[PDB]
Amino acid sequence: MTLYSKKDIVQQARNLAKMISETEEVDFFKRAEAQINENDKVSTIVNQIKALQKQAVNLKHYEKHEALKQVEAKIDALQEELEEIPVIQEFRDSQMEVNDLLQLVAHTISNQVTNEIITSTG
Amino acid sequence: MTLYSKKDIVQQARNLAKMISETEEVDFFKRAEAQINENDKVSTIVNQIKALQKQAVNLKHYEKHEALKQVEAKIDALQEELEEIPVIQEFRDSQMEVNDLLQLVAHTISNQVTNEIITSTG
Ligand SMILES: [Cl-]
Ligand SMILES: [Cl-]
Repeated sequence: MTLYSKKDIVQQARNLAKMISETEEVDFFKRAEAQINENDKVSTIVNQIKALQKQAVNLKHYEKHEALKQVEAKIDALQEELEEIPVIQEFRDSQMEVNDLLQLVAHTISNQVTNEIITSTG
Repeated sequence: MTLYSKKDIVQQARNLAKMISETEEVDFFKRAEAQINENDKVSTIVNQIKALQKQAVNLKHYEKHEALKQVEAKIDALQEELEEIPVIQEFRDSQMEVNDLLQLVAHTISNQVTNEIITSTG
């Protein structure tokens, strides 16, 4: 008889989220994230970036656009460097596993809902 | 002890999908879709569009690009007309309710997974 309400759907979505939080994928992400916070080269580059971001806000505000563009290029060069660090590559692989899982859930749900609608139209 | 596997997550995602299929939102979509298939003006416009789409493939293949562009404009004019029909507006409102529900589920899951990761980093 009774149709599920949106509160019922959302409550079960929070149950699914808690199960996703207890996966090897989210486990690997948590472990990969803890390693980046213990890497000296990561520390150095993030701190250079943060100092530059500080100069960038100043330069934007005084309309020193040429100097701003040099600062933004240097931020882009440091961001590129960060991505080459193997603890950062491992963290990116772990982020991709979590995002791939959420995407598989959404697609699974979307496809099955669409399927059940199509079969109902007869 | 044991972490959920991706099969476990996906099986529960299919359980969530079946609950979404038994909502007032999906109920309204199914009822709104059945009405469009019983509307004479919808029938007439969809059949004009389909005939034009047939001419369009021909004209594209012979590289009659000027005539193709007239045919594509007429398809666009008929598509606009379809959207003004109140059974089509009702169907669009119902499609938006279903899509809004799936989006609320994905965001609910995404936010809660992110939240639980942030709280774990301490
Ligand atoms: Cl399917
Ligand atoms: Cl939150």
